[PDB]
Amino acid sequence: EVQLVESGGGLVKPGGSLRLSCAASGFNFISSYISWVRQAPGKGPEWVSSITSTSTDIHYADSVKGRFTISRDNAKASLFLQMNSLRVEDTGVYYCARRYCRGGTCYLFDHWGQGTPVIVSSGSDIQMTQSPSSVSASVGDRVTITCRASQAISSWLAWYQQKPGKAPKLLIYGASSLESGVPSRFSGSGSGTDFTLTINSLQPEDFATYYCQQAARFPITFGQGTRLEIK
Amino acid sequence: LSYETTESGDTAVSEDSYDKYASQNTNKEYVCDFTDQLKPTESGPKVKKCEVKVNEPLIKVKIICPLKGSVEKLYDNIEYVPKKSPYVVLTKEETKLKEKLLSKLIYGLLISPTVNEKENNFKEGVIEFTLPPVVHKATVFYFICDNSKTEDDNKKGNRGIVEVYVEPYGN
Repeated sequence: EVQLVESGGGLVKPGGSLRLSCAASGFNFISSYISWVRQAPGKGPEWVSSITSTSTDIHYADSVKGRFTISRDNAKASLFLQMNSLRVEDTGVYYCARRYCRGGTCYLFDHWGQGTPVIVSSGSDIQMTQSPSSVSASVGDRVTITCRASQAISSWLAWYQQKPGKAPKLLIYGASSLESGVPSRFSGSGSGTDFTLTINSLQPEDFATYYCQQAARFPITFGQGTRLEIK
Repeated sequence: LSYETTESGDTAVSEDSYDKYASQNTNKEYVCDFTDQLKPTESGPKVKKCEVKVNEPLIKVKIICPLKGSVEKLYDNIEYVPKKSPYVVLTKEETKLKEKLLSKLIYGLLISPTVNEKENNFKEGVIEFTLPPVVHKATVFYFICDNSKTEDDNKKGNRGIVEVYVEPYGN
């Protein structure tokens, strides 16, 4: 019963501060690699920060460097993100997601929390592109989503499913390998810079937004997603 | 197969310059762990050589090689050779290393398909193989867990080498 719960979300003004916390249960927190991942409005996920279990190695994103501080408490299985000097661009849902190694890399996320919203208002890297931006399609049809990387990444590309209201869920890793339980209609393909996801027969449950993610090199990066809507 | 490389490779390092240490022997199972030995240092790229010397029967050999992304930025360009270890190893033919199936080298060798419920392959972190109860003639084979091409700021990772020197045992 792996469980990650976020707390601390709220509303603050530009320049203000806030402190997030993630509670973990159902797994060995001492041996887990947990990152903070935020999703702003109209954008795909964006890796923010991570911390090793020993707290010896810490890494932040460029946009939040010097303004955010991450920390952990193994005993209480909690992860903290202290946000200072907040800005409007820091608005979005802030997730804590566990990291797991699948295939060759560990640039992949196993379990996500529900996400605590953060509103900030008062009134070099691998760029992942995706196409189309949204499809609406009947049950039993065939849809193909494309994802293009700005740099060569071999097959280190994953696809995540995010149904409305819930966190993303990894469906494909290694560009073409299906995770445990994913139905057969889901197909992955590609290598180098151009990749593709295909659903041969659309069932009603496939209604969601699909994000591609390069698992090749730091920093982790996602695409802007493709909304799939069943009519 | 038919992949070719050398111990020194691109490090431009000599055998006297290597930092040689022995395996952390743990009863029947000997282990060579590179988890903390290959992180990028300022004085890199160093060379870490783990020497496994089996002189008794039924010894399990376990090799830990950190993965791409286990920690961030510090193992990005990591490469393990041979890619099909432990079923494929590296032998010294002439002075250049070449690939060979380990079952040809040692007979009765037993490689478990899974290690802790996941595949026995460097792609999942670790590889294991159990030497047989009888080895007729001394054999040497190498593994490689090389993080030398990984660059972080001015630091550069190290190259890990696993030497497995098996001496004759049994009748």
